[PDB]
Amino acid sequence: TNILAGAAVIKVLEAWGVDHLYGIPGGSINSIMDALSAERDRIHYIQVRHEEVGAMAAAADAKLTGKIGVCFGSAGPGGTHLMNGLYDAREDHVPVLALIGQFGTTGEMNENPIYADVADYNVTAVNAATLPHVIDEAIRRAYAHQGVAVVQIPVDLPWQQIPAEDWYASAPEPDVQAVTRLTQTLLAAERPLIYYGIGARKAGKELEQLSKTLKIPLMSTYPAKGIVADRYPAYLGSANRAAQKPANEALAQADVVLFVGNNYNTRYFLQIDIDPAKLGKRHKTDIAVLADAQKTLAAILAQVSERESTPWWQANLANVKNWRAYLASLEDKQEGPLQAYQVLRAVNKIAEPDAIYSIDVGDINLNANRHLKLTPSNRHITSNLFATMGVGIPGAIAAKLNYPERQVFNLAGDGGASMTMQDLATQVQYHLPVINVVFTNCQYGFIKDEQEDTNQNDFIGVEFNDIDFSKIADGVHMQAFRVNKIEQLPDVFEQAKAIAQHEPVLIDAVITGDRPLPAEKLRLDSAMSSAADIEAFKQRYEAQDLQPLSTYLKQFGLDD
Amino acid sequence: TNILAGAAVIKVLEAWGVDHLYGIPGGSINSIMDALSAERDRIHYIQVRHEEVGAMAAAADAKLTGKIGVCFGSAGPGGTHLMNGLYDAREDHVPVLALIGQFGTTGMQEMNENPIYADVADYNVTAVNAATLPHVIDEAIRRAYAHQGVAVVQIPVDLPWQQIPAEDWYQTPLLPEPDVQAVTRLTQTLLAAERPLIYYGIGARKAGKELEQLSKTLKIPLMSTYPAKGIVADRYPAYLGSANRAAQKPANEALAQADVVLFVGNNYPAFKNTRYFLQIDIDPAKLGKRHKTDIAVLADAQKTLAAILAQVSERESTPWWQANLANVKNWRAYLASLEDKQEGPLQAYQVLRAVNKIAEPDAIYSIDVGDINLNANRHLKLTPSNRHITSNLFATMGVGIPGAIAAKLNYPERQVFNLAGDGGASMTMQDLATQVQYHLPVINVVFTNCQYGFIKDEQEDTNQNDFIGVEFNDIDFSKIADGVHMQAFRVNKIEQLPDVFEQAKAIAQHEPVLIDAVITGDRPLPAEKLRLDSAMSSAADIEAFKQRYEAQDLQPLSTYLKQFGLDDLQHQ
Amino acid sequence: TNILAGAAVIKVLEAWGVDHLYGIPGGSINSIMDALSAERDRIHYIQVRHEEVGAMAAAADAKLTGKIGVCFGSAGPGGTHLMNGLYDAREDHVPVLALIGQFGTTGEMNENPIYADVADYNVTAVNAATLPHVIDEAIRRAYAHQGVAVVQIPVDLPWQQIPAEDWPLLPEPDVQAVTRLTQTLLAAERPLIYYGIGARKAGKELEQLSKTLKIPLMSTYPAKGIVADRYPAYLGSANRAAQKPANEALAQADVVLFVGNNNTRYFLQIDIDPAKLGKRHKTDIAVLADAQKTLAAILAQVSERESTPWWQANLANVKNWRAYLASLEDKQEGPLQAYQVLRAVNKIAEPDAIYSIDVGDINLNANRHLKLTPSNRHITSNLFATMGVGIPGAIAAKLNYPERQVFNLAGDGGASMTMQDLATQVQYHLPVINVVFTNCQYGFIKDEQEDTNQNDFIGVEFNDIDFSKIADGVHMQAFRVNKIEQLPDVFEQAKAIAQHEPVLIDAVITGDRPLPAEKLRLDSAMSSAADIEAFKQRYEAQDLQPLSTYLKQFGLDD
Ligand SMILES: Cc1ncc(C[n+]2csc(CCOP(=O)(O)OP(=O)(O)O)c2C)c(N)n1
Ligand SMILES: Cc1ncc(C[n+]2csc(CCOP(=O)(O)OP(=O)(O)O)c2C)c(N)n1
Ligand SMILES: Cc1ncc(C[n+]2csc(CCOP(=O)(O)OP(=O)(O)O)c2C)c(N)n1
Ligand SMILES: [Mg+2]
Ligand SMILES: [Mg+2]
Ligand SMILES: [Mg+2]
Ligand code: NA
Ligand code: NA
Repeated sequence: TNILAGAAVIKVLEAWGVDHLYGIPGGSINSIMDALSAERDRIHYIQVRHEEVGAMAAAADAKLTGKIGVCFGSAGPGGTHLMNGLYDAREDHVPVLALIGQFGTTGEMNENPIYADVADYNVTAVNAATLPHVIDEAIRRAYAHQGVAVVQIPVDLPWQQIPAEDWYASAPEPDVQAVTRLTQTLLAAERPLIYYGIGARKAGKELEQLSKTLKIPLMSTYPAKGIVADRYPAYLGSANRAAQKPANEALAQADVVLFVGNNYNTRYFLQIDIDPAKLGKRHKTDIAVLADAQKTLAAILAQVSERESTPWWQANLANVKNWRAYLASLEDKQEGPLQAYQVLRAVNKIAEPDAIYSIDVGDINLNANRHLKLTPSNRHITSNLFATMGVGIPGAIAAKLNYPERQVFNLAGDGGASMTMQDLATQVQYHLPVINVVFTNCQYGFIKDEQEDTNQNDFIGVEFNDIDFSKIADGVHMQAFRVNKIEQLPDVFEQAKAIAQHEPVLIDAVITGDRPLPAEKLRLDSAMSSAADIEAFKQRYEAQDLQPLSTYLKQFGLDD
Repeated sequence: TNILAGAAVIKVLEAWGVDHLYGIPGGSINSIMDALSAERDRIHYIQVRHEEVGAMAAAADAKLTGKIGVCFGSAGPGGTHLMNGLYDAREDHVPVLALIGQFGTTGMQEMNENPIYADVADYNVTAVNAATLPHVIDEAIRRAYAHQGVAVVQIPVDLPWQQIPAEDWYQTPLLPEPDVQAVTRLTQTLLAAERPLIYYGIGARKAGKELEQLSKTLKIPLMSTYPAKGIVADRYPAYLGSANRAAQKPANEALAQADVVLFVGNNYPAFKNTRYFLQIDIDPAKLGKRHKTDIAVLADAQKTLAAILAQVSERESTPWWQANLANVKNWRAYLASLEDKQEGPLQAYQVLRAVNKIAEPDAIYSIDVGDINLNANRHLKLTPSNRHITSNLFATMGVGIPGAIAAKLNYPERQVFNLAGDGGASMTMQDLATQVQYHLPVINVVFTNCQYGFIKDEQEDTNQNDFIGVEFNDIDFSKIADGVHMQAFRVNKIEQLPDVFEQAKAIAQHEPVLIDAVITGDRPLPAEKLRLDSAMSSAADIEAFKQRYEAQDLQPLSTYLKQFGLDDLQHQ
Repeated sequence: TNILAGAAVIKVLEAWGVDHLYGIPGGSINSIMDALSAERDRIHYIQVRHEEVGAMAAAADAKLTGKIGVCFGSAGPGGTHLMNGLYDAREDHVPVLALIGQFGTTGEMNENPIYADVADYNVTAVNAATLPHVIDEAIRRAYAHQGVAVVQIPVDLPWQQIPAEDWPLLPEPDVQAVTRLTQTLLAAERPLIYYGIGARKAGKELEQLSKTLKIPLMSTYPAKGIVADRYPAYLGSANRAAQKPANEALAQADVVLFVGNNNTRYFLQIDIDPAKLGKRHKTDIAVLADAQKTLAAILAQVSERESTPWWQANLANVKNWRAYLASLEDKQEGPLQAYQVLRAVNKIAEPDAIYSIDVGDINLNANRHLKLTPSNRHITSNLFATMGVGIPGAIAAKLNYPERQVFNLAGDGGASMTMQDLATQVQYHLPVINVVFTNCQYGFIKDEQEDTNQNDFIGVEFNDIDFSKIADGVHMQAFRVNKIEQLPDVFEQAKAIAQHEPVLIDAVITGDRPLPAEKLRLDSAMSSAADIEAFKQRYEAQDLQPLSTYLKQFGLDD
């Protein structure tokens, strides 16, 4: 028996469990549209307002669920609009299929070169009969390479009849010597760190147990926030840069670092990874164990005993408390000019235990990293390695489509919200009760801070005219609020919390131009800087009560 | 002696007369920003809210002035946001320079960026050395002009902050006359034709006078490509419009009837009854191109048309001439009947009449992509004093706003419109803020049908199942404008138009304004699928057609041919 | 009414005047082969032994005639073998069409990204009916961009019946600017005319203008022969096949006129392409017009000037240089060197001879020793500078000009790379005279390593390959000579074999370094006394004078 080549493509997608896909129709892709139309019962098509949002939401689908994301764009400008979302997925290593329209084989640009760089698989379908098989292979290449597969489909092909009976959709324990050699080196260290990334997703319980047992402080990569609960008193934050003070400071001091599902004064580097091509990378590393994170951590645990509090442990616990109190003093202001810190507190107050956070790119990464309180039941996404602005809105859309029953925030700077603002209309249209929080500083704040640090001449391109996002949201028929004072927060967030039981809501938070404390440029220690520099720093960042790790090392007898 | 490499880069730009440039800063491009900062008296940096608008605006600059446009974007996602503006430049064949940030040659997303631009660019290099950086920029610019396309330079951020010797760093063809025997052959074929057409594209942009003189002397009807609208004034009675699919009825119908077609600065973007193809073009690669071409002349359009003119004199009306004239009058009367409605549900047609009404004689129109191309092609009344831009060959939506920014920056003393559908306006809406920020008095008109109307009509013609992706929720663009602090109006009835457009006219003496026209889901008459030939299509289809398009009084070309004693393509 | 798509393709090629094309068949291109088979009397298919040679030969076709060269390769490995020839065509700016086989649309490497960088037009045909259109457009884009067009052809489409019946301006000179240019030129104290191949058609005028105004001539390497080499005021080329007199003169010049090209006060330039106007140094006067018309127009508004000291110093430098060159060429006995071999080539060369020249020391040596006139042609890989082009250049030369004498001058390194296609000259009866200069080195790279490297030589001295035995292998008459005295009889024999069949001479030469015109040790006011004498000894340069000697001798400073 026969079938339209288009209808078979859609069946290939359903066979792989694709629940929703994103795009904007064009004549060059209307035969795929026709097939999607017949299947609206079985697959959910989300019409976006800019195809980049579709490509970003697809990456975000795959970041959230591990399942391939699917987007499409019309020939020429529809497909090229996909680029920021497709690079995002290439660089964060998530599977995404993109379909691109193309004029019919009989019925004039060469599209294939356009996708050669971003895609791990990039083919133009030549024949209706193999069209479904090409889609099937694209999907398995995407999964195989954890990246982008691109298929360009000449528009006549999906309208051709083909046979149905012919197509298909084709849908270990660690080394016990090494584990001991690893444990021993870890045991002997004076300043041990356990430093994990998303490779340790399944291993949060073990990480926390090992940390408290052996009195060893924990730090994560930025995407690894929430794998171990933030409130855990020996969790230092992340290093590198949405960087938190305690992690940045301890790293300089450690003598042995255990890298768990990661790959970033240290004499020994210890490493656990599932992938051998990852065992060496940043500096000559001394013990590399090839194995699963959860198991190797359980194998360490099964052969160690509770040590008692060491100096290192106690200086770190003290630094963490001091940092946390600093953050709390920012959060706890009750009245006055609104700043990012209180908006994040108010977010914390309304957040449910399993909230999902879609985070844009800018000061929000730094601020969310420090103020959000996450646990293993939270999820948070962003564009990590490509770091494209604009992903807050699309990430929130995907989150809500995958998890209709969970609370979803979109946290975004105004520069980033502006880039994908139109797709606020997409939340209204598809009834996705996202809570959007726009941090309005009228600046590219992250880049102003960078220019402050490097440029000789005046600021340029980093301060701009205000956009009132509560009117933008009104424009797309979404309820919204604009606040500019701390004391407005409680009531506005309660309203948002309730509106989002049924419909999207936006809060436009007009915040000050205050720079968030920079963890790599501390001026806290009387040794390394002037008394006046320290006074200016403390004034600027309201950090009068913040102490350097210097202070706590000495309080416990350790050298700096 | 001694300058920073970044400062030398900006001096290159100034030397080539770059007045303004677009982009969004990032750490990977903060050293070029620093150098822009020092030169802010001599070059105007325009901060846009999405880098695609900067690249689209750059293409639009080059379209309007022939001067290279300049945009930039930070490493990674800033530069990739440029793609739609760059492909638009490439496909419309206008020079654009894009500068891409990259991390410094010291700490060097550690992406290889160079392969990203290999397909769009005619010149695509990573600067390796501070001292040759200015030469690289200068070569990039030369190559963009040479190829009339995109040049891309990736610039490691440490380089513009390096000192270099100031002591090291750093044209228009007048053409020969046409071959006279070849022009005579061409003139004789043209004169002998019973049904001749002159079909010109933007290659004929300097030849509007000759085109119109030749047309009236010899009683030969004119049609144009869509971009060539306005080279001859629309009001000229023998201008048939364009053929293709912003297509106008008279041009479309005449193509099928013609025995001889003269392509001038064109090369066809279908004829069947055409015995001879005549072509005048400046590029020998273009001579030929479709389905065998008969006489081909390598020369400038203006000189060649003046040569032809010099060797002919006035002919009397021909039946062909009077038939096309009558067909044009009938088409125009149909369009005016749509425009002249005074009350009722707003349609695009009355919106454009209201634009015509407030427009200055030298107004510039930035036009987006969708039903607006078809409608503005039919309703706008342009002359050689106007300019219009759109994305012609790449046909990317979103260019209305960026083009109007570029237009107002090049010509601050000229009235500038942005005509955009709601789908296209949505894609670059954030950059309404930029017209506000830079005080650019654009008149924005959004055509709100809550549809991808162009695509709906395509699904209507081809799809077996129900519409999908083509009807969507409203966005109120007057509130979007209020969001960015721009005065604005929403209108949904014909009778609201005069007063709203007059306030807009006046507001735009000082500041941007936006009008959000809520319009019906009516489908504009498809000039490519007429059902009027009381012979060629059932009596049922004809009645259905005339009713849907309010085309009760429209006659097919066949009627006017018959009136003047000429056969059709129904008689073979 | 109907035609096979493949036949239509071959008809497009014929319609465009394509006489011959090169390639190696495979199943992925067997339908185009089938169509070539049916047309053997209207288009000549040359089967090569390595596809790179077919691409390089295609490039040489276009350099010699200005008409598009055509090559093809089978899917995957046959097409990728083309690359050195496609890049040669891209960089030397000549139109070449390349057809690549591909698995059938219905019947799976993605081949299109392979050609993206080399090609100005790079398309997969998707449909039998438009195929002839695709080929025609490819040819037009190749000509338009003076570069490579690539078409991938699914092997099923050429076997499909399709309807048979559905298949530049030079600017002239702005006469104020020509007067302006003439003036700065005339005002000049140490003027030079520096031309490249853009002055192809203007050799007469360049020479008249030089004799009239007493201005010395310089060329780019590829412009050698545009003005007879005998002309006593031709200084040679500057850069790196460079000859001493041009090298020295340029450093002393105050005005330089650049004609069809791309201490100095003014840069004058004539060129046909606006993008070229100012491309090297900073220029005062730039003329956008045709090289020949412009030089004719300059000639009209000028009059016979008299001998000058700059004129006389250059003439005398040129005489000294040519006497040094002649002295190497005139050795009569002893260990053979390249100099005597080139002399021996000069002595049997006919006046309208074509030289295909490979890459290495040979470009330098032949630039100095060959005596060319406007009646000669010479081709090589100029900008890409790929080794191996000697053999395929000669094949293409003899195929375009069966009635003219054709030399292939190659080093051993470069001849090794395409040696297999000596079999192609035999097979197609193409009477090339091949001369292989055997130093058992990558001589040019050894010299560079001498200049730059701290450690010993590496990779630049290798074992001997006897090329007369190689030629004997593919059934071509050949000789090996290693002494100066052997040349006359061998070259006279070679000369006469080449009236009928290809022949090869394997000239075993010394490892002597040819004089480096950029590393001269001849100025006592500049180089050490032990240096200068060492230099002279090594290069047999005892009679050679720096230009400064001659500047002293006629009044001029530095
Ligand atoms: C598309 C894109 N352009 C530029 C950048 C470089 N960039 C990084 S952070 C940033 C500023 C973000 O500004 P905003 O969203 O307002 O956040 P803020 O720092 O002000 O909170 C920029 C422009 C990027 N990552 N993506
Ligand atoms: C970026 C992009 N995506 C898709 C297309 C295909 N396309 C052409 S017209 C059109 C619809 C335009 O709709 P709108 O702007 O609302 O104008 P309308 O036809 O409804 O007046 C689309 C989606 C395109 N050209 N560019
Ligand atoms: C395919 C290729 N590989 C390497 C080079 C670099 N190269 C330039 S000259 C040269 C030496 C050529 O040696 P040979 O043919 O023996 O000539 P010789 O200098 O010894 O006369 C080399 C290796 C090149 N141009 N092409
Ligand atoms: Mg901001
Ligand atoms: Mg619309
Ligand atoms: Mg050698
Ligand atoms: Na946008
Ligand atoms: Na070989």
